[PDB]
Amino acid sequence: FRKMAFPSGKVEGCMVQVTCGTTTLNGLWLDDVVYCPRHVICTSEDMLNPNYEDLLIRKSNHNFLVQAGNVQLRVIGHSMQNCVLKLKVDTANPKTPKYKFVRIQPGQTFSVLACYNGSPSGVYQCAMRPNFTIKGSFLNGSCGSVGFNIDYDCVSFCYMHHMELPTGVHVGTDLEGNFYGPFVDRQTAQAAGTDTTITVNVLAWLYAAVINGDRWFLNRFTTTLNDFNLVAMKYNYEPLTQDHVDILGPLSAQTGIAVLDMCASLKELLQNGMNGRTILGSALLEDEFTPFDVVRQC
Amino acid sequence: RKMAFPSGKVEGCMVQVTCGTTTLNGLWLDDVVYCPRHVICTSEDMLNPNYEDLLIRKSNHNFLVQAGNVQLRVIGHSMQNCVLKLKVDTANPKTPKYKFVRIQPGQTFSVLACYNGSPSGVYQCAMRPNFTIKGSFLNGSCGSVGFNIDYDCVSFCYMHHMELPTGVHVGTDLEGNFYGPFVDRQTAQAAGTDTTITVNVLAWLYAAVINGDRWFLNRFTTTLNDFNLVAMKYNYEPLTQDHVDILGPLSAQTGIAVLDMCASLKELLQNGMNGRTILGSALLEDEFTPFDVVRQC
Ligand SMILES: CNC(=O)[C@H]1C[C@H](n2c(-c3cncc4ccccc34)nc3cccc(C(=O)N[C@@H](C)c4ccc5ccccc5c4)c32)C1
Ligand SMILES: CNC(=O)[C@H]1C[C@H](n2c(-c3cncc4ccccc34)nc3cccc(C(=O)N[C@@H](C)c4ccc5ccccc5c4)c32)C1
Repeated sequence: FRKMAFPSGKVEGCMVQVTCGTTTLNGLWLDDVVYCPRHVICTSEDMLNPNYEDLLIRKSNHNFLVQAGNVQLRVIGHSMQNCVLKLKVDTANPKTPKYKFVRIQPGQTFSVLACYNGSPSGVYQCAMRPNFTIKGSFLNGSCGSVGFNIDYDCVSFCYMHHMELPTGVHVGTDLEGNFYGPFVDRQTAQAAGTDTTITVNVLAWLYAAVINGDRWFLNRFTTTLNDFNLVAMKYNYEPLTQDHVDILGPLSAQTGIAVLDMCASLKELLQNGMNGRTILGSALLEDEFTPFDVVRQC
Repeated sequence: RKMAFPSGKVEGCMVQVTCGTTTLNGLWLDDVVYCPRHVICTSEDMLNPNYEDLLIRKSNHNFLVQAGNVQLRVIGHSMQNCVLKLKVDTANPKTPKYKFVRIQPGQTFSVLACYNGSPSGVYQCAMRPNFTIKGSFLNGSCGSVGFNIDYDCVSFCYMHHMELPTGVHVGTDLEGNFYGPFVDRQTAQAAGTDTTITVNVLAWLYAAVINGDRWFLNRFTTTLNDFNLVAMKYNYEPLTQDHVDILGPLSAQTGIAVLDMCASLKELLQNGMNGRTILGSALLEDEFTPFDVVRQC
């Protein structure tokens, strides 16, 4: 068991560099459109109360320098969609994969291709936190890097990176430019809400531990769904819904362990800790593997 | 984060190789496909295989190689060590700049896990001091490769051959030399006792201070010999002078001397973490090299 990302090649051939004035960041080149954060047009002095419509009307196509590897792309038009800028270019990307845009829910996971100056540096896995932030690894220059899944040769783009908050977590938009969570591309006092643990993912990971041969944390108890939730919330765990229970069904069938019986085991693990032991290499309960991820990998 | 190299340059080299009823993955570079030589073996062959004799009984047509939906005609075969080299009639147009390198225990690399010639996922792994890797691999993953990248050049370092009883994984370099005292034969084999990669734990503590985790720093310093005494005691690898120099940059970037950090690790080893965490971990992480920290940070 490992945090497995998707193979990044299909996304690597879409990464470009976008420069506007003194600002350079990453863009996503699909067909004849380059997508990037609309704050590329801002000078940081603009960031307290930016009027993006007023800022954008003053720009010409040639104010945007887009470079794909060694070749310059010619911008022939531009438009704003929510908080994403769409730069129409003269050339369509011949490496455009089969793709779609998907807005994900808190708890969903995806791979991130971290990029600087249009060139990929690394790939890793992470999750939409319940507070709509992601715990990424991003440095100055990484704005415009994207997150994606690739189930069955279709790239589903779900995240574009915009900002790092004071607590060091990361926020961005879907590829239609709508922010995840209550955040805005503006220098305001916005702070992440208190984060909670993604309960349905912890349960999926415990099922993965059972598949790989550990049973030490099981017990003879069960629980009602409401009693579990009353307990779980006292540990800042997210409520478990009947939807989550249904989604865990396949893992329950494979292991012979009823979902509410695994909930009874999680209750005891939160009460007892791990007693010097580890589960799948970890001394903490892991919440960034979804039920789908466990089935994919195991 | 545990960060892998972008895998695009390698994805274009993965193919499917079938021999008899056995299917696994191959690496297609120019006009040669590389794969584990045990592809030629049946279950009964593995009890005592004579690979030279088993290979002389195969012909080119016994090897079915498929690059996606396109069949590649094998025109020759040979063994190097434990790697089979299938010469094919078409050079891979997607061959990257590459080298075959052999890595040392403690070094890390990315694994592109592959089934039926099709890349499934990518993750970061380290070569343990006992020469195993703690990967995740299912039936069909043999022939998946490990690699590093430096400025356009892919350094291939690992090809997957086997899984041991404890669930860890063993393989060869791309010249077919096994990592560790392992053989591609059906016989009793087991992972040896493993140790913690000290220089990597120190690199990860430096990454922690770069990210604002400082609670484990203290006023104390130590010497190489004092520290290696406690390292021995806790099943850590000895720290050498080369390790201290390899941590040189991080020591300046952070302005914290290596022997100053060692005094922190000493205290973490002796008294534990006291309910606290470092970079989101309740354990001391040893699968990040000093280079890995520099590259990511
Ligand atoms: C408070 N900023 C933010 O967290 C945003 C802006 C930061 N950044 C990053 C970046 C992306 N990941 C993590 C980072 C960590 C440290 C420093 C920078 C980053 N890579 C960048 C590449 C180009 C430009 C910027 C940048 O700095 N742009 C300027 C005009 C700016 C200033 C204030 C902003 C406030 C709110 C929203 C957008 C704002 C934008 C970039 C991210
Ligand atoms: C002692 N096996 C091993 O650790 C590996 C060899 C196995 N495997 C894998 C594979 C690779 N990762 C993890 C696995 C976990 C469970 C099952 C299979 C795997 N994917 C395979 C794809 C094709 C063939 C085999 C296979 O099984 N081949 C047969 C001829 C075989 C039999 C005995 C062997 C003994 C020693 C070495 C190689 C041996 C090889 C494959 C198991």
